[PDB]
Amino acid sequence: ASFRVVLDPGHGGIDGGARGVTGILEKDVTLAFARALRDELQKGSHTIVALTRDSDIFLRLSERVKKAQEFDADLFISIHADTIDVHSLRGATVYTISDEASDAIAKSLAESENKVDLLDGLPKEDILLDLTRRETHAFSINFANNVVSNLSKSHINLINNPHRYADFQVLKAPDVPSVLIEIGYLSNKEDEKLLNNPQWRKQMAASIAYSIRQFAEYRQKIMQPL
Amino acid sequence: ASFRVVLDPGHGGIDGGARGVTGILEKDVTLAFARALRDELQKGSHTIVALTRDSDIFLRLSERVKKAQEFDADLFISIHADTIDVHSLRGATVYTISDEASDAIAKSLAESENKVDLLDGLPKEDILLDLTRRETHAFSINFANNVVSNLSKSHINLINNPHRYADFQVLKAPDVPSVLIEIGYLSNKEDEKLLNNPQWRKQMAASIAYSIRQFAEYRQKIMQPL
Ligand SMILES: [Zn+2]
Ligand SMILES: [Zn+2]
Repeated sequence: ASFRVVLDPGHGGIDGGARGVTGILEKDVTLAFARALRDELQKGSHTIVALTRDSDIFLRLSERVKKAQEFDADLFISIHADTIDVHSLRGATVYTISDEASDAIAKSLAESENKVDLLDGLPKEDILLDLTRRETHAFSINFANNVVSNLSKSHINLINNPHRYADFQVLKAPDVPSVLIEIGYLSNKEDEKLLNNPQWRKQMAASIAYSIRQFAEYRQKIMQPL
Repeated sequence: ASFRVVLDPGHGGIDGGARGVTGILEKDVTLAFARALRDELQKGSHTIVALTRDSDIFLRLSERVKKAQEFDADLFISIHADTIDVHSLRGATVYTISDEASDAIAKSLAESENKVDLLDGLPKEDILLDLTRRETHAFSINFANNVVSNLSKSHINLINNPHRYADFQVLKAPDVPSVLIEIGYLSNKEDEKLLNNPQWRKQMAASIAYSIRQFAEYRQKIMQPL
């Protein structure tokens, strides 16, 4: 069966996201990275990919989640390259959702990343469900773990404690495993140099694509009892 | 939190299980292995272990499952060293439950292993539930995968296609992740030599204990939304 993946290039349109010292914008880096990851996935077999946006447009976080659900996604990956409070912090990071943040950096990052909805100048927006949520979370965690493992094997630099968590609204799908990947932090000058290198970006995308293939193979082993 | 594991030494009492050429009995090997795995787990931190039997007694498969549930187990491992139809087949194997067998060897093995209940000479014995079952199965699969991965890293010999599946009644807990591990096959002369070596058994138990620790760390990352 074809495994279904939705990629969400963070920011877009009026929301440029973080800005590097060279002028490079997060919204452009995330779209370029998403396109590279799509390409890597499409080189493989049995993965069908869609992007929340494949152009420079603004989308509310809830609309990104809705697109993943409308696609019947098996996995949702939101792609970012943010500024964080400490400029010395650098390296790939994977975040999953949690009410309680793993640490102060993660907490502050989610607070800021959730607020971008307001940039359009418009206002802010069951047991069976809770069980589904728990199952989804197990999958999100599994994927995050695998991504970190394979990035490490590929000698791609990871931040200390590279699996973190906080209350990211873009990760709220109750029924689609979801992670947010910081490919690097535009607040760090060394990460900015990696982020603007398309060959480095391709190498990271290739590692994530491998992780996705492994996750697909795992998911397809699981029973369907309904 | 203390991760809760129930180990099930296959067979027991009137059911000797498979018999090696040296006279060694499966029921004795599985109890010895379970005790070694208990010891390895108890050397670690944060694992609480119980055995379905810690003596030479016969237990129906349903009673083994009930004991896992009564203990509020987070993981159930049934330990075996069976005879299979092809004597040239050897190596550690992990089985998970499925209505449809992975292959003819797995199918025949489950048929035979389910029939042991009859050795006492007595007769043979919901959406929310189905969802719980699906979640449990994801965990069973995850653990099986990790066990195979770590056995390989430890240079412990694995059978070809070392993750298999069939309709094993001892793996029927809807709410406890469950696997059946063949530590080797007493139908194979080389496996018999490994099986009777307590140092080799200890090395395999140590690898499984490591896999359990990794599984515990994973399980404890997952949300509790109820
Ligand atoms: Zn961002
Ligand atoms: Zn057996």
